[PDB]
This record gives sequence, C-alpha cells and structure tokens, in this order.
Amino acid sequence: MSLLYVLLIIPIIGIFLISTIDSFYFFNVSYYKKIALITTILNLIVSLIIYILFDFSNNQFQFIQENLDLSFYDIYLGVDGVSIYFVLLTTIIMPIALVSNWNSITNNIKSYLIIMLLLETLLLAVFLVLDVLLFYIFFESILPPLFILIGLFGSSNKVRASFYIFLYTLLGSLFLLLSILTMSSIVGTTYFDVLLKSSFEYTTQLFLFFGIFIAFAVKTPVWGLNSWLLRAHVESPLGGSIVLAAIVLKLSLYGVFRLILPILPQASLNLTYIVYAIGAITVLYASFSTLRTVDVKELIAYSSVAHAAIYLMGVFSNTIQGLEGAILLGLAHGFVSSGLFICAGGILYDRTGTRLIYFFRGLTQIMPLFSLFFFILCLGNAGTPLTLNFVGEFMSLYGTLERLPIAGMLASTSIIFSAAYSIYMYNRIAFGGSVSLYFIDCFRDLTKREFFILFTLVSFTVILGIYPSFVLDGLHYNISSVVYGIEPNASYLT
Amino acid sequence: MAGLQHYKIAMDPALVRLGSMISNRYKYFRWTKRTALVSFMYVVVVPSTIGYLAYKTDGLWDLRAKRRGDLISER
Amino acid sequence: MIMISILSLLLSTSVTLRRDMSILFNRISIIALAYCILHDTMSLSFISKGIGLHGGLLHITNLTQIFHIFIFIISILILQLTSFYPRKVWIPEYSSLKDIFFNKILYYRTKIINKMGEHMKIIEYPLILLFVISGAVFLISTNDLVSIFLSIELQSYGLYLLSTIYRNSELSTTGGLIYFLLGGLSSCFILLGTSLLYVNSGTTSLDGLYILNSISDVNSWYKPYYLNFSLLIFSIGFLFKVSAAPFHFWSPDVYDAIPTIVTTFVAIIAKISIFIFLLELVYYTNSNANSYLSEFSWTYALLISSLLSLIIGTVVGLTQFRIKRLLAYSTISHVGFILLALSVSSIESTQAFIFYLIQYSISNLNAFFILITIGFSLYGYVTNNKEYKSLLDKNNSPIQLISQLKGYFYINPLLSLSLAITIFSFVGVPPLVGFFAKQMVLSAALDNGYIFLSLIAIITSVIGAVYYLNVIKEIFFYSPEHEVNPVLNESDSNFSLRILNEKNVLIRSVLLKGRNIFISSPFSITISIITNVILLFIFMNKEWLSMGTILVQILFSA
Amino acid sequence: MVNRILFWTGFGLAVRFWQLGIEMRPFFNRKSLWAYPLFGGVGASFGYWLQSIDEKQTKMLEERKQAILEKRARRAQRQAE
Amino acid sequence: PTPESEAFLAKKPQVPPTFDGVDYEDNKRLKQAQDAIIREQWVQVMMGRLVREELSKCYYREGVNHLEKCGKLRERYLQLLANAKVKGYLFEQQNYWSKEN
Amino acid sequence: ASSFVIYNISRPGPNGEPSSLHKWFSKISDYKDEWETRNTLMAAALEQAAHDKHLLLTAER
Ligand SMILES: CCCCCCCCCCCCCCCCCC(=O)OC[C@H](COP(=O)(O)OCCN)OC(=O)CCCCCCCCCCCCCCCCC
Ligand SMILES: CCCCCCCCCCCCCCCCCC(=O)OC[C@H](COP(=O)(O)OCCN)OC(=O)CCCCCCCCCCCCCCCCC
Repeated sequence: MSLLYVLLIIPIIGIFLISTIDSFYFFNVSYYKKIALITTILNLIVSLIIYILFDFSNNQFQFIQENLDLSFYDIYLGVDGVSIYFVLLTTIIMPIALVSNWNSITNNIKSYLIIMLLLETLLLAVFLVLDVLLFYIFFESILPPLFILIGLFGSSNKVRASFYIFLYTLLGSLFLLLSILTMSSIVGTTYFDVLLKSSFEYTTQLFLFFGIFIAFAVKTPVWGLNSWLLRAHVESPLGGSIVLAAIVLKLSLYGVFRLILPILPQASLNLTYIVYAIGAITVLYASFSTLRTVDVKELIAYSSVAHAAIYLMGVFSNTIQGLEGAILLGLAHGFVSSGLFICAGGILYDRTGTRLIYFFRGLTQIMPLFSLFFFILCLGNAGTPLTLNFVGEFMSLYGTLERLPIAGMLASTSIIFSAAYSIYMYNRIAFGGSVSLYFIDCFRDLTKREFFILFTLVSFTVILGIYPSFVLDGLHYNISSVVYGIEPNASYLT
Repeated sequence: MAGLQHYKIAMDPALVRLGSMISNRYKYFRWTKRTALVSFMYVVVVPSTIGYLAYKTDGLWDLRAKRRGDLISER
Repeated sequence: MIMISILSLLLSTSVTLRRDMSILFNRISIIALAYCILHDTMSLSFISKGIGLHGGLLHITNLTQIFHIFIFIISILILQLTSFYPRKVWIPEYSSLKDIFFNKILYYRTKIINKMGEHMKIIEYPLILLFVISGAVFLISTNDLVSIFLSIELQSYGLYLLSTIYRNSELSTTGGLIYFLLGGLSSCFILLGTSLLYVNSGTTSLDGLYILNSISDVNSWYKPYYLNFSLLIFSIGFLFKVSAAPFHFWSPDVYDAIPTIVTTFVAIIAKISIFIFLLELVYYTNSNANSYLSEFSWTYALLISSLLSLIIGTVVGLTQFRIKRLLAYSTISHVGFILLALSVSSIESTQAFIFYLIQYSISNLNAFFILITIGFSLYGYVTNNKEYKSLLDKNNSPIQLISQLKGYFYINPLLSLSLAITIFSFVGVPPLVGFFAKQMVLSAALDNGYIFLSLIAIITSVIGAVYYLNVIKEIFFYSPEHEVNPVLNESDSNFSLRILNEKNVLIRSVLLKGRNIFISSPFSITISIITNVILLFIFMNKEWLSMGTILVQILFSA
Repeated sequence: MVNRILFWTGFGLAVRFWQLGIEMRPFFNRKSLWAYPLFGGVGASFGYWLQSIDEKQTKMLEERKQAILEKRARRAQRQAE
Repeated sequence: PTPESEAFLAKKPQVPPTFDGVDYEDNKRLKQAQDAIIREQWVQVMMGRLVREELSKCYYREGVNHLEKCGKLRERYLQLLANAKVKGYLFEQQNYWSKEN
Repeated sequence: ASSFVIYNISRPGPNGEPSSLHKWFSKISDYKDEWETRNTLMAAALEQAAHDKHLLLTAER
C-alpha cells in the first residue's frame, strides 16, 4: 500500500466512520466534525512524510506502486516536483476549510462532512494520476459533489450558482475530452511516461491546443468565461469557497504542465500571442470590474480572476522563472484567498448576515484582530513583498515580459490595480469613519477559532515570502523538463 | 435570516433594494446601439488590438547580455 | 426452453381463474428463465461468425447467444416487480437464519403489503411477458426475411397487449391504442422493405442477400439499387420501434400513460433486440470500395436519426415536468449515441455499441426500479399538495411529476443518492459507467472522421444535463412536501405480530408500528447492486470490456 | 490495487450496506450480522468465477493477436513478388 | 581539484548529454539522456553563479579600480551570460541536427 | 530559543561527517534505483499494451 494510495484511502475511511458511528453509539454532531477533522489531519501528516522522503532532482516518478495487472482503466499514482506542492496545498487547506465552517453549517452536517472528505480524495487523485485520461476522470468527478454542496449549503441564489459551475465546467471539459481522446488514439495510451515521449504533428498540435485551451480558459477562469466563478464562489458555503478558490482553480494550472507544455510546445509557442491577449485583457477588465463590485465575497472572488491571469501568463512564458513563479503564485493565492474568504464569508457574514459593502465602516474600532489579519491579507492580495504573493507575481511577470514585452507591461499594470481594489476594499471595511451606524448590536472580535485559521494562513504566506526556497528547491529540476528551446552553443554536444 | 443567528443590523430598505437590482440586472439587458458598440469595443477591438501588437512584436527583441555595438532588435 | 415454459405456463394458467396465483406464476417465470440462461450458457463453447440452424431459417453466433442471456437476465430482474410484494415487516427478533428458515411470523399483512394491488392480480401478465421475450430472442437469431417479419410482429404484438393489459385504466387502453396504430404503420414499412428485397433478389435468405451485395461491390444491366433503398424503407420501421427521432412522438405519450411497472419492461426489452439485429445487418451490407453503392447507403438514415435524436432528446426534455416523459426523452438522446456507434462501422465503434447498449439497459432499469420503490415508499407519508391530488391513475403510476420528488433526500437520503448516481451516469460524469460509455463512442467516432457528429454529441450533452440536474435539484435543494402519516405512529396505533416455531407454537408476541414497515429486499438489493456497478465500474471493467472486444474480433475476423 | 477476490468480497459487503441504508434499516444489528459474511461470500464466489473468465479471455485474445500478425506476415510476404 | 563527494556520486550521469544512439523504446536510457541534458545545462549555469560571486568580491575589493582590475572576471561572466541557460531536453529529444549539413 | 537550539544541534559539525540522525534520514530515503526499475517496467508494459490494442483496433475487415 503505497503512501500515495494511503492519501486517497484515509478520507474514505473517515466517510465510513462518519456514516456508521451511530450504529455503535443519538450520536452528537461534534463527533462527526471531530472524525472529519482528524481524518484530514492524518492525511496532512502522510503528505508531510512523503515530502521528507521526496527527492528534489529525480526524473522518475516517485512513490509509485507496481500494478502489472493491466486493465482498460487502471489508476497509477506517482509524484514529482510539479505535483508535490499542489498535493501539499490540498492537504494543508482542507483542515482549515473544515474549521472555517465548524459553527456555520448547523444542518445536514453529516452530508457536508462526507462531501468535503470525498472532495479531498478526488482533488488529490487529480494531482497524483500518471495518465491523461486518469487526469480528466478526476478533474470532472468533483462536479456532482460540488453541485450538491452548493445546493445543500449555499446562499439564496445557490440554484443558479450550482447550475452555472456544473454546466460551464462540463461544456469546457467535453472539448478537453475530445482533445484527450485524439491523443490516446494516435499514441495508443495516455500514460505520462510514454505520451510525453511522442511527437505530434504541428496541425495536430494546433487542434489539440484549442480543445484543451477552451477547457483551461473556462477553469482559469479567463475574463468573459468567468460568470460561474462570480456565482459559485460567492453562493457556496465558506468551506466550499475555500476549496473552490484555493484548490479547484489550480487544476487547470497543473494541467497546463501535464497536457500542453510537454506535448504541444510548437502550438504553445505559436499561440502565445493569443493566450497573452486574453491574459492581458483579463488582468485589466477584472481589475476594473472588482473596483466597482459591492458584494465583499464577489470582490474577493473577482480578485482570484485577476491573479489567475498572471500565473496563466507565466506558464506560457517557456522560461524557468515564469513557470516557477506560476506555481508559487498559485500556491500563494491559495493561502491568501482562503484567508480573505474567511474574513468576508466567515467573519463578516456570520456577524451581519449580509455581504454588501455599503453596511460596513470603522470595524477596526471594535475588531482590531480582524483588521490586523485583514490588512496583512489585503497586502498579500496586493503583492506586497515578504508575502509569497510578491515572489510569485515578480517571477511570473518577469517571464511574461521576457517572452513578449507588450503583454508583460500590461500584465505589470496589475501592480497598480491589485493594490487599488485591495486597499480600497480594506478602507471601506476596516477604516473610513467610525463604526457603521447600521450596526445596532456591537460586534465581538475574532474568536480563537477565527484567529487561528487566519494566523495559520498568514504564517504560511509570510514564511514562504521570506524563504521561498522551501518550494523552489523542489521545482528546479522538474520545471526544467517542461522548457522548450535550445541555445546555439549548448545544443548537440559531441 | 440565515441559518445561524447574526447580530441585529439596521437593514436599510433602500440599500437592500439597490443590492437586489444589481443581482437581477442581467435579466434586463437589451441589444441597442449603445450596448452593441460598448460590447463590441471591449470584446473584439481592444483584445484584437493587443493581439495584433503581441503578434507583430513576438521575437522583436532580446535583452540578454546585450552590449555596445549590438542592437536589441532581434528580427 | 422459453417455448416449453410458455406452453406449460399457459396450460397451468388455462385451467385456473384464481388471481391469487398471479404472484406464483411470476416466480415460476423467473425460474423458467433461469433454465433458459443455463441452456444458452451451455451453448457458447464455439467460435464462429454464424451457424445457420433449422433449415437455414435461424442462426446462432457468439454475439446472439450473449444477448439472449442478457435479455433473460433483464427479464428476470424486471419480473421481480410482480413476484414480490413491495413492502415487508422487519424486526430484530426475526432476523437470524434460524428465524427466517425455521420460524414463522404472523400479522395482518393485506393492507400493509398491498396483497390485492392491480399489479399482483393479473394471471396472464408473466405469460404475455414471456411472449415478448420469445419474439426478441427469435429476432436476434433470425436468418431469413420471413423469419424477420414473424419475429418482429411476435415481439410487437405482445408489447401492444402489455400496454393494454390493465384494461380498467383509461390511460393504459389509450396508450395501447396509440402504440398499436402507429406500430402497425411501422410494420408495413418493414414488410414493404422485406418484400422489395424478395421481388428483386429472388431470395428470402439473408445469406444470399449478403452474397448479392458482396459481388456487386466491385469498385450495367441489373444495377442493384434495390438493396440500399429497400433496407432504407426496412430500417425506417425499426427506427420507429426504438423511438428514434424523427419517429419518436409516440413514446413520451405511451410511456407516461401505461403503468410504470409495465413501462419498465416495454421501454427496455425492445431496443436491445432491434439494435443487436441491426448490428449484423449493418456489418454485412457495409460496402468497402467507394462506388455508387456507398453513396446511397441506407445507413445514413441511422446517422441522420442519431443526429435528430441527439437534438430532440435533449432540447425537448428541458420543459418536461412529468418524470416518465422525461425518461422517454432521455432515452431518445441515448439512442442517439447508440445509433452513432452503429453507423460508424469500425471495430472501435462496435465495441462501443456493445458496451453502451448493456450499460444503458442496466442504468435505465435502475432509474425505473428507483422510481417504483419511491412510489411504494410514500405509503407511510401524506401530502396536502393540491397538484398531486388531481393526478390520474395514481395507483398505476404513483410518481408522475418531478415535483413529487421534492425533498426526497430528507425522506430517504441513500435511496435519493442512488437516483442521483444513476442520473449522473446518464449525463456522463466520470468515473461512472455512463461516462465510460459515452467516452468509447466519442473516441470511435473521432477516430473514423466523425468530427461534426462528435461535436453535436458533446453540445447536446450539456443541454441534456440541464433537465438531469433539474431532477437532482428537486430531490436535494428543497424540503419535502410529504409528511409522515400521523396515524401510523400515534403512541397507541400498534398492530400485532406473532412469532411461531416449526410446530406453529407461539414464541413471542411483539407490537409493531409503521416504522417497522420497510421496502422489500428484492428491490433494495437490485438497486444496491446496480448502483454499485455504476459507481465502481472503474475497478471491475476488465472482463466486461474484454467480452465485447472478443465479440467484435469474431464479427470482423477476416 | 485490482484484486478480483478482495474487490468482489468488498463489493458484496457494500451491496448489503447500501441495501440496509436504502431500506433505512440499522446497519449493524447483531441478529442480522450473518448477512455480511453471506453477501461477501457470494461476492467472493463472483470473482472466483470472474477469475476463470478472465483467464479464458486472455488466452483467446492472445490467440487472436497471433492470427493478426500471422495474417499481416503472409500478406506482406505475398507482396514480395 | 575538489574531491567528488559521496552525494556527487549517486547523481553523476553515466551517459553523455545527447540523444544520438538512444533507443526511445528503452525507457532507462532515454531517461538517462534527459537527465544528462538538464544537468549539463544547470552545471554550466552555476559556473555563472560562481563567476558572478567572484566578480562581486573583486568589485568591492577593487573599489574605483574595478573598471581596470576585474576585467578577466567581467568577460568570463559575460560569455556565460551569453551561452548558459537551462533550455530543457524536449527540443533536442524531438529534433535531430547534424553539423555536416 | 527552539530555533537557535535546533539549528545548532543539526549542524554537520567541524568535520564533514553527518550527525547520528542525519544518517537515518538518508538510509530510509535510499531508492538508489527503485523508482528507476519500477518505472521502466510500467512504461514497457503499457507500451506493449498499447501495441496489442493497436493490432486489434486496426485489423482488416
Ligand atoms: C477513488 C475512487 C472513488 C470512487 C467512488 C467511491 C465511493 C465514493 C462515494 C460515493 C458515494 C458514497 C456515499 C457515502 C455516504 C453513504 C452513507 C450515508 O448514508 O450517508 C448519509 C448522509 C446523511 O444522511 P442521514 O444521516 O442518513 O440523514 C440524516 C437526516 N437528519 O447523506 C449523504 O452523505 C449524502 C451526501 C451527498 C451525496 C454525495 C455527494 C454527491 C455525490 C454524487 C453522486 C454521483 C457521483 C458519484 C461520484 C463518486 C466520487 C467520484
Ligand atoms: C519581519 C522579519 C523579516 C525578516 C527578513 C529576513 C531577515 C532580514 C532582516 C534581519 C537581518 C538579520 C537576521 C538575523 C541575523 C542573525 C540570525 C541569528 O540569530 O543567527 C544566530 C544563530 C547562530 O549563529 P550561526 O548561524 O550558527 O553562525 C555560524 C554558522 N556558520 O543562527 C540561528 O540560526 C539562530 C536563529 C534564531 C531564530 C531567528 C532569530 C531572528 C532574529 C530576529 C527576530 C525578529 C522577529 C522577532 C519576533 C518577536 C520577538 C519578540
């Protein structure tokens, strides 16, 4: 039983215990929440054990278990540098997501925990599978649990939201499936170790690129294909929102490393000016739009759109710096956007019952712990240094500028507007007068739970912001394998 | 109002009405001269302009280790 | 064996008028079909494209025998609906093996188990059921033009009889009239197509027609236009019987009007026999050289119908509010996928065809089984909804509206999840078996240059997903309109049950309530096995997919 | 991790579990506990049978592949003239 | 020369940095070839890191005289900056080239 | 205080010889060729498996 298969098995045992413990003890709801939390903790503990044993400079997939009982659809698991940190981010985030809803579900708690635990197994399976069809099977398997999570525990407009996220993702994924099936037909197999060895013809690469890019653009999302995010990420329960923004957005980013950079390098090189136009447009249009967004979670949801454009531009830079920056920005956005949704969807929305920004003012006066963390998360969302958000933005933007300067400059302008919308929101909530006259009751400050799910998130971004080498050390050799090009005097040694 | 009891707010009817109008605004969009031009400016022209500049200047320069007597122009 | 059972059952049925024999006759039909599986399992120890039997009027292939068994197994599963009472009484004091196998329990069962329900009083129902099966298996094994006609009428006439056998329902007699009248028109096109083959070729033998087709596929005086044109007319009649668009209008009306238990059999068994029959006829008439023959190939009627079924099935299902009409339109969209795989005549598409047909039959069976079980479960529930009160044939079709499923997740959460799994398998969400079925059809269509049809298949799939999601939303996003029956649990409304030993001597006496009334084991187990096959297919796919791979290799074996 | 007997023993165990949940009957009452060995026993029997089927399928598919290279050979050798 | 450490024994490429003569069917040898491509590129680049490092110490040590004393260290970095860059194996794996053309 | 203590005791010392605990974390994570062996057999087996399907899927009608 490989460590990687252990990762997928623990959350399934937790589901079993959650749904059977009543036959051994009316069981208290606190029991279910404790089973689910410990389950995610042991999954985090296993992912940390794997990371200690992980080797930073191996071109072999590590911790793979030999199957040799070949079938039509077999599940092979393996990990290298590009997948190791996405696996860690999934295992760190999900316990925080569980605590972020400890008190705010209050109904169908068994269903919420089983759905949350199942989502962990599926999302981890996405980052661990060593086959392109296996990748697709898990990328899509999460829609029905996502569809039912929003509908069971979402806000007032959760019906329109759940439909939007289901149908957008399916429609785009159906175009990715067509591209994937063409690959398996030509090659005979979708296993990574032998599909990357193959060489597709240019026009095949061109049509393979559109099919895959249409799906990755719905999931980034790119601007104009992002209606589903505006609805789903806001109407979802807080735990759903954290998982949706901090893990699910990353699948398309990790999928660019496994599905287009190795097999479609000519198409990627010849179409970067189209990816960059869409990437540049998304940086500006989203930034201007979130400046005028009045729902606090939708403002924070809309920020994810702007940052996802920056690491989408990085992965197509064909440079070592852009690709490392893209993973580091995708990781950084995972912590910071998780904290900002806890601040908005968890702290403000539980106190007031509303998310309109018009009703908030001067919260610093009564809530100095919320404002202290909120400001640090508003700095991190603005790409301020000593946050992992700056190291990722600077490396991602440097690659974008070097690959194509006109897009780099425009994507650079995000340094202004991210700051602009992040600080403007911060002032209309924490500063900007005395406590809002709409509040009749006074508000309490962060509970111990709220303090420690924020302190944990702001610790990860800051420590990684001062020493990003912890992550870059395990990306240097694997990131190198996805670069496409040669130097005049280093190529073809004899 | 929600599942978990919150504090008592002075829920202003005017602000509540404003936040509902925004959430429902998509149902009332119509194609007119104005709405067609704006939607054509943002979606087609400005993106196609950037795509033109990105396409035209892809590979035009390299800054790496450039010296005096050696240009930045690459094409 | 099917013929001995039909004759033997009829003789036993002929000399009785007791409607309490109906449940017993249904069980004997299950036993009889089990022997039919045994005799056809015995017959698979040979490899051949075909062995003509009985003077050359019939034939047997490995494919034919595999799908005889599948038809028998589907019929045994469906026959459970009329062989076991819908509800049972369970208690922990009568749960051991020593209890079920040595002791007896006694209580007033009649009202609890619906002993006198309409679907338990039709003596001849299992017998007409076996008649349809005989037509279906004879059609699979048919080698001759006259044998084709006789088998299709035998299966068709039985289905008309089953649609009307509930003779006191105004809905059922109306649905029986519609199927017979439009079905009789369809049978003229089959007879016309078969007759035009005979008048031109001079033979009723499918062997001889294939020989005539094969020599005429070269690269003057008797150019063989008749073969494609006749099979085109011949195929149109078979497209009606599978409810393929644009020949599909009858089925949403017939499926909704006839009782749900009848709909289960009527909507499943007929597609399997026609599609399997069509598969061989597509293979042996498929021209190789691009000549004037291939340009008039009758199989474009299949490709056009697959296109039209993909659109009609998904678009028209958007506004359906009655659950049985939605399933009818959901079926039409799925025969669109099935017909695409039949039209691409590749090794890959024929494997995809074989797998898709079996997994959809299993999946559609589950949806009907779950729908009947939810109907039998609402006995201990009441509602004040004014819409539900105005429904017709409530006893024959207890669930008629999607709105009736509102909050079923709060009435029975795990049964609601089985419905959701089945419906998510219909959309094609991985790793459910439905996804893998659509995936194989798309990969085979893509590999043969069917790009335009593959793109419409994906686009219509998103539209189809909307009404699938709409069923799921009613079950999970809303609280139910059904309340538990107060008089079933009122702290003093308790009925009595006696537990007695082998000698009919008392052992214990327990007072019971409505919460001791459960779904019968046959229906829960069948739902549970099929639901887990749908969900866990990715771990169990080797033998199932290898069977079809071998079957296609025999069919294609140069 | 695809063992025919272990998987199908578990499949039969899962069938009983889902069945009891569908009936909304308790998952583990001690007098009914014989059923899980029974369901898992029948599940194990189905998978010993699937073992033999898979063996015969592998032999037959392996035989077909040989016939396919055989057909390609004698066609290619005939083209040598 | 600096002795080869025990760590710099388990990761030495036993194969030359090239794809000529590699049978892409055989997985071990192709993977070794990709390993040799990347490690040579990284080895060449850390040369620039050490030259950059030395030039820094030279610059401070020489102060204003850095424009006249650190010349050899200046050029060596510039040559490395002109040539060394991790470009991956993927182009060379997929595209053969010959000098006798 | 813990950071100062842990860093000091984790140093390799004046000599290059690793610590007692340093050698344990290297012995456990040896994998001298294990990932290289297992991966090679998996890739070759699936390459053959893709070959067998290519034969069956392209057989002459
Ligand atoms: C690695 C490969 C894995 C392959 C899949 C393996 C299995 C994965 C899980 C599949 C479904 C398992 C369901 C587990 C829960 C079953 C146990 C149960 O009964 O839970 C009941 C629970 C609460 O209901 P209850 O407590 O009875 O009522 C109390 C009312 N006060 O009610 C619930 O928990 C229902 C929860 C909501 C439904 C689940 C989330 C949506 C699932 C959509 C199903 C279709 C897609 C399946 C996808 C499988 C994973 C990809
Ligand atoms: C917001 C902070 C931003 C930080 C940005 C990054 C730093 C740049 C700015 C600070 C510049 C100086 C940093 C400190 C330098 C010295 C660190 C130190 O304490 O080293 C001593 C200790 C032993 O020395 P040693 O490394 O073994 O020397 C021989 C090795 N050849 O070496 C050790 O390993 C001991 C480590 C002890 C723990 C770290 C001590 C940090 C000191 C500053 C703490 C600031 C935070 C204060 C927190 C609240 C305190 C009330």
